Amino acid sequence: LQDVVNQNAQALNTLVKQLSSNFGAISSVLNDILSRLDPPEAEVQIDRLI
Amino acid sequence: FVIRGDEVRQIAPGQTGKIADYNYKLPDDFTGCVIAWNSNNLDSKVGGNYNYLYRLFRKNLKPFERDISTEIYQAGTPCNGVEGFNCYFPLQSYGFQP
Amino acid sequence: QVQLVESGGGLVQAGGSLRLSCAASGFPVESENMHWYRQAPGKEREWVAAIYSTGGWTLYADSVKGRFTISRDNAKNTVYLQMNSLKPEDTAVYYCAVQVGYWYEGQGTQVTVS
Repeated sequence: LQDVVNQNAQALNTLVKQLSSNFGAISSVLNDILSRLDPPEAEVQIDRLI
Repeated sequence: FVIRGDEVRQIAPGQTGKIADYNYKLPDDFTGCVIAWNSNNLDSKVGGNYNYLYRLFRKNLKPFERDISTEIYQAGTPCNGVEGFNCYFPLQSYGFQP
Repeated sequence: QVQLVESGGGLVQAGGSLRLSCAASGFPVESENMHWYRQAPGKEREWVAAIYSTGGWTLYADSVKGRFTISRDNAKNTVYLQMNSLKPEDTAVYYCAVQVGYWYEGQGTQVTVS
């Protein structure tokens, strides 16, 4: 039971950590990307993050 | 329409610029194209050709709009529709010369 | 026959006040956007002003801030140009150019500063 709980917790934590990865983009937060870049390039970055 | 040399790059979808934001807007999903040809023998005259005008001051345009109104632009004491401080003319001419 | 006649030019002292006039007949003036044409000895011909359709919308060059005043006779399609606070280097010859198709410009008029 402890192993199952730990696996679920680490899977959720891994998902949350992966949520904050650049994936080859300028930044890991889309607000900063929108504030910095232009419509087309920011759209490309958002598509890669997506 | 008629534009200048460096204005060609601004006539394109997704390209930023003063003219590309206040005069003519191309949609992000634009389908079509642009044919530009030099008219130095027709639109240019000795002494300066000033028939062609472009908006200079504006608060943004969505794709494919026409803004024929050129009401005076307020930059922030308001001048109340009179040329003076904190407000300048919204249109500017090109002044093409040979 | 579409023609231009010039009026108002002549010798003047700095600081005067007069009417300058280009009278043309045979076509409407609100049809398009005319401009004005100045000649002085130098590099090339030098622009002054032009007004546009749908309102006066008078535009002046950077060296002519707030001096020329224009009163405008819409009933009988006539120009009136009105000069203020004259200083010397603008000794020139004046034309008024309009568009109805072919390129058109008249004979002009002489203006001097003493």
